[PDB]
Amino acid sequence: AQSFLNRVCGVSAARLTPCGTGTSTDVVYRAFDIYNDKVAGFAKFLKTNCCRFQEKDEDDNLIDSYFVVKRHTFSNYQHEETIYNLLKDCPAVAKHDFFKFRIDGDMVPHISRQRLTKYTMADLVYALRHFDEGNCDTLKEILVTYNCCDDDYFNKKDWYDFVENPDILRVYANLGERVRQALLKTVQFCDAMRNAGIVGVLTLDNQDLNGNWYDFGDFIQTTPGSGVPVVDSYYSLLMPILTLTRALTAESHVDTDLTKPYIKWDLLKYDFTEERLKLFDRYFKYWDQTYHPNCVNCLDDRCILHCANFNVLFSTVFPPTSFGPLVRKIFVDGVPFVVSTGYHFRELGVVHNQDVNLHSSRLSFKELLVYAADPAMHAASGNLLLDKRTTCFSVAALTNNVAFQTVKPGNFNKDFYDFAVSKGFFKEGSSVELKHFFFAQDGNAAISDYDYYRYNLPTMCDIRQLLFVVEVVDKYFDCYDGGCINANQVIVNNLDKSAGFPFNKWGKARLYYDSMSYEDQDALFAYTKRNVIPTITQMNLKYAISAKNRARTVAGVSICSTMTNRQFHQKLLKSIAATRGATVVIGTSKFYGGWHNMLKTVYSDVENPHLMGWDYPKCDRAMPNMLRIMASLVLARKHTTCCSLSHRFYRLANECAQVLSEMVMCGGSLYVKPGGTSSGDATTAYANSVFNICQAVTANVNALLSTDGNKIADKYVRNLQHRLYECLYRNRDVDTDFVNEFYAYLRKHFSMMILSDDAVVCFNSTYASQGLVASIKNFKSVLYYQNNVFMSEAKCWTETDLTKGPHEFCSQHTMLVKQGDDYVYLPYPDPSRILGAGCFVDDIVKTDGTLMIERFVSLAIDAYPLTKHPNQEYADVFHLYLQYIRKLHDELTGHMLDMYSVMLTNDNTSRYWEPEFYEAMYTPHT
Amino acid sequence: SKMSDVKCTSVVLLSVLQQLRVESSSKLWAQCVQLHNDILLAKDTTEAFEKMVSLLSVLLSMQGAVDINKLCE
Amino acid sequence: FSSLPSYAAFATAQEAYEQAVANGDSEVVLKKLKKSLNVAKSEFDRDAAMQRKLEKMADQAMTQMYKQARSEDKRAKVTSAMQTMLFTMLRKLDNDALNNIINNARDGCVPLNIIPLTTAAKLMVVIPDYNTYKNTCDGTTFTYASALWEIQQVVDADSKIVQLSEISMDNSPNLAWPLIVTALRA
Amino acid sequence: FSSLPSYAAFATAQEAYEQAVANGDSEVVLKKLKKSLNVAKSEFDRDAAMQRKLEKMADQAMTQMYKQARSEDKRAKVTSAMQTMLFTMLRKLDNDALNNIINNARDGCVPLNIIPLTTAAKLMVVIPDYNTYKNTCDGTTFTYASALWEIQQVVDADSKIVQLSEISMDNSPNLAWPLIVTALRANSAV
RNA sequence: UCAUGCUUCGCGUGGAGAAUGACGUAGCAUGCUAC
RNA sequence: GUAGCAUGCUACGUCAUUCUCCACGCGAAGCA
Ligand SMILES: O=c1ccn([C@@H]2O[C@H](COP(=O)(O)OP(=O)(O)OP(=O)(O)O)[C@@H](O)[C@H]2O)c(=O)[nH]1
Ligand SMILES: [Mg+2]
Ligand SMILES: [Zn+2]
Ligand SMILES: [Zn+2]
Repeated sequence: AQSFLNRVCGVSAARLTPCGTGTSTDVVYRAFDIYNDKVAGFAKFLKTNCCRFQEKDEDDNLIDSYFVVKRHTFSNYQHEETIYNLLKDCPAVAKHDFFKFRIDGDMVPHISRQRLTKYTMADLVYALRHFDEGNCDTLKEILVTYNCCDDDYFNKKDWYDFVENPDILRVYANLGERVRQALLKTVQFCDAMRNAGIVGVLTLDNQDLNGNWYDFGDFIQTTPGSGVPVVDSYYSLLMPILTLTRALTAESHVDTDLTKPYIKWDLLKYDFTEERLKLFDRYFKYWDQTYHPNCVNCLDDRCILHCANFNVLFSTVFPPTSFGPLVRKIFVDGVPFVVSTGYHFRELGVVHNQDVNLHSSRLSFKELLVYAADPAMHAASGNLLLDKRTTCFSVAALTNNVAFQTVKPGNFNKDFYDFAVSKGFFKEGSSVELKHFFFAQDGNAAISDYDYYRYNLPTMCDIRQLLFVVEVVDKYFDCYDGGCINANQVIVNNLDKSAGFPFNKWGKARLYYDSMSYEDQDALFAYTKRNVIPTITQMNLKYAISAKNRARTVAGVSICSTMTNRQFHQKLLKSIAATRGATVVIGTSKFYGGWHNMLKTVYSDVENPHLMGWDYPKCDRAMPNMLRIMASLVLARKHTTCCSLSHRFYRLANECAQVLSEMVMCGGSLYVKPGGTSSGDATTAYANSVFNICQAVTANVNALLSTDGNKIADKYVRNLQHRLYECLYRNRDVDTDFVNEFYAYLRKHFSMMILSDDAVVCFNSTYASQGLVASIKNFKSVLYYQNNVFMSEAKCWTETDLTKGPHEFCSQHTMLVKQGDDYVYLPYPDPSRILGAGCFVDDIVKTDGTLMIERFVSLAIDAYPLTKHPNQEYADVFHLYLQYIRKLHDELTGHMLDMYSVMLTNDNTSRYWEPEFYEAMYTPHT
Repeated sequence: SKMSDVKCTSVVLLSVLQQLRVESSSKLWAQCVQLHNDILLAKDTTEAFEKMVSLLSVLLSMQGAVDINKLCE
Repeated sequence: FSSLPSYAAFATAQEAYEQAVANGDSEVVLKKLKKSLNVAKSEFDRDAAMQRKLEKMADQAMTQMYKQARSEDKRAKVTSAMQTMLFTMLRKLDNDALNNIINNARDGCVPLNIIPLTTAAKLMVVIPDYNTYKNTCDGTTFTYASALWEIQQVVDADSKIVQLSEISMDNSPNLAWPLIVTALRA
Repeated sequence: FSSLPSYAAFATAQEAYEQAVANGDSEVVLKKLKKSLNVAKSEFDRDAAMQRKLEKMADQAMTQMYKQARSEDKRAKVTSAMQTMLFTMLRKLDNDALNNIINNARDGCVPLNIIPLTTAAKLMVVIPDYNTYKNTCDGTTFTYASALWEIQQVVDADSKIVQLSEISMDNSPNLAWPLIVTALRANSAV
């Protein structure tokens, strides 16, 4: 055994100790990107073939440099020697050493690999993509070994969390250069194996954490100069780590090194097409698919996604003052305006308005709307701003004073509280207590709730899997119909809603909907199909009763964007809200048996049903831009017959311009929105459902691919996994025959019910146990690496007894009751919610009960189900509401007869304090 | 019923302060808002009362705004 | 529904029909009496519908007026009602600190700053007269808000420092009230 | 109403029926007069219903033409008040620096985010805490956006003048943060 | 300042439809009167 | 047999309610 170590050390200054067991293989769990003829997937296999020897340097100081020696067959050992001789000149290849050492009876060959780190790139990618806080030992060891953080950094309260301590981002960023170096070396290696004419597949698990490549098993030697590397799985699996780690952060320094100052980019420069092409050919040289820096030239949706997944990465290198509406000086009747004639999207590149008419004569109402909506004149004429409260880029201040907006405490309904106390409520130890109040805020409420956008980081999605999850999601949305509709057919519920900024200075949305004819609305919509209209979106401040200190802000998008978005999306959105039995349960009421029908639909025919559910922490503020563009692109899949590719791209550009990178107006000042949904655009509730389904399908894909594959007894799921890997990382066109099969698999074993960021899943517990469908850990991992969000256990829930129903969906708990001599699921609220709605009100007028008895009728309608709750306080809540409605009716009659001597006692008002009027709301007849 | 009672009293007390134009002073209004929000979220009643004392002292600091001798009487 | 001439005609027709049915008179007479009774009943029903519409409209108008008046009242005297409610609730709590500071503030011993919560905090309380001074201040310690405070300073009414010894039974008229006692929580 | 053109026939038939009902008229022929009255009443009632429907349609058409008038009035008001905003902020655009930056552009297009960063003649800095003040705005003249700004006025959250001597580490707690300092570009970006 | 959607309750006006009742006009079967 | 009145069926017009659906206005409530 000593002689074996002496021979492994070779002709070198190697002072190394053994890690195995005295000339024997070492067992180790390592992540492998494996695709044989029998197995496929990016799982974590236990492969025991090598004999690691760890090198000692500096007089017994142990370091990470392992001489990985393996025993070979002497048939592929000859092959692996004639492939290394060709590639041994490259600097990106770990130095091997081939030697036949007499062990037992013959000279079995050995292939020593010199000075490899402990982990490979596949281990890093698996540790970050499949992240579980209970067994994240490899990630911690990688972080400690490369001086990212001290070993005691992990004794912190939830160090991994992206919200509790953002500093973890910094800790990841210290791997950046490392990763970047690897990328460079990959390119070198590719060039080498092209100069020598070597055809092979590059996988992550054959590249230590220094970039060096060390496996040449499946490399076939072709004619010199025409060897093709295969780098689909390599680059694709590595993509989410390039932005999480901020690898290209060294591209912002002169001569590309972190020891030199930042390159002083020219301010007037907005076209970075050549820089993007240089970066692509620098790091992703041997990526086969063609890359369009400006997605104006992209072919279809599957090309826009592919070529924007690169722009999200390359736009982190360029200055943030270059991304925004390109501004050009136009003359109208001789008076020179300054209007926006383009845009520079961080994702979609440079977009130039097609029909820009400088030197016009008169401004029509449509043109006045367009010129007064965009922030060109507003930001150009305003005075510079440097707001240190936030981190978001601030453009300009529209006024000479900052506007501070507070939140009022909320009024107290002392009559109802006194009544409830007289009825025995609000005692010490009572199971029903006040938890929902109107929280007051200081003068920085809006700016703080807006600065919560700091959670939106640039995320580079794994494109090869995103392009498949998109097809499966589109399959989920294939039972509807959509298209463009005329201005005649657009339905606007309430026209007394604000028209955003600056249009709220002159009226409500009614003024701008009735003051321009259908011809003007059609003209504006047809204009947006070949032009980009940036808009300012006021950041309002919602005023509502809640149990959290969170003064929610919502985006007051302009009327210019809302009208066009309605015309574009209204048919599809109204079709999604009129379909019963789909996964998206938007538009389904919970009354008259709707809740029971929804639940019995979710359960369907899942064979070993367990329920699970989640709720994204900050769905709108944490959503990455790629998933929002994807949602907009699959909502536009219904326009295959009315809009051409150019029209669809310019509609996507308009959406990205006014609801993804808008210039918000948070209190008399213009800021730049980092990204994520603007909750308040014409498709907020329906673009969250697409994102929810995308996350669920991604979790299922990762759960099925990370499974071993050799341990799957079911010979159908094994072939499903093999074909799934082929369809992700070995095909470039969509195979509908397998998208249908995977969709059927998900429907059979993974039933969803989606509504914005709220999902309830009934899944096959046996498969989820074996690793063939998404558990909750898989969903947490996907959220970690694709949302920059760690979803704690407060947002997640699971239920192993489906007869109890979902634990919580849309803030409504479910309970199985005996309704009409039948068993049905009824939704009941949180009693604290109903009681706090009764006690505290918005307006001072609402504190007089007799004025508003319909408040309490509606609250009793919502609180009726509590009548059947086994807890008695919960039924007392409903009885209290009925008794208070009766008291209000008596007092109103008394006051009316006392002031106007006219008896007012109708027989139709006695049904609001009788339970039957409320039982009728949950019986499935109407 | 002494905790939900201080919660409601704090709500009404901050309303009374707000209608006395205490928002015109950003510092004092921030202090009042913090005290009110902490009272609403308080679990133990001792700290809730010791935090209500501060809010009531804010109300009592301004002697011209509220006539204690008449409201109490 | 009486009080209508149409209902009077309807009642007369009904009485005539009920008296004639026992008579068993000519069929033609019975049928034409039935027709006239039906015409009168139709007129009465039309008038009843009109009266129902008028009553419903009047009740709607009355409810609208009542709601307007009560909303105006509720939005008008908000300032007085809120303070009355607040002090009713503070009386109801019956605490040891709230009652103490309210009773002190009735006599004019209000604070100058927010009453603190931490030991290393400063309280500045205006003491308007020697009676309240003896009530609260004893020795070198101050009893305000059900806690003991260390009197660190006593500023005269003219900003002049005053020693705790100079405030005596007979120096009270001499000194310039109100004083400002600056103390620390203990 | 009683102004309908055919109301005269109904009135005459009613008068004839009333005359035949009493005063010693025929019993079997009076039924003929009653039938004539009935047909006249039916005709008059149908005519009255049609006339009432026409009157209500005319009233409706008088609520749609007035509504259009108000819609056009509001359209004119908003048009004037919306192109009077554009001209106001069009005069506030300092043509010297704006033209300087525009004409240096490759093809006239420049990003919007630099229009205030290179041409604005006034800067507003909002400072949450004193450490930020010391780091960024300390002194009377500071440097930002590669330009030199001389402080013109400092106000607090209450919008009350705060002297530069009142912003100190010891006096920080007595200020109503954030402080809003409105600097003025010095010598046009020196 | 208070956005985009969905759902429910209350009241009012308009239109359509159905049910019972009332009056009238028209068509078919029998009885009575003027000729 | 023409015309008128009585009894029995079908068609049309006008009113009196009851209910169903929708179109809108107004007030209110919950949910993402
Ligand atoms: O009033 C609302 C609430 C919600 N939403 C839309 O629904 C999303 C989710 O709204 P939620 O109420 O679920 O909250 P949240 O997930 O944003 O945050 P947490 O309470 O979990 O901390 C929002 O981000 C927005 O897209 C609205 O548009 N309006
Ligand atoms: Mg949420
Ligand atoms: Zn492309
Ligand atoms: Zn279309």
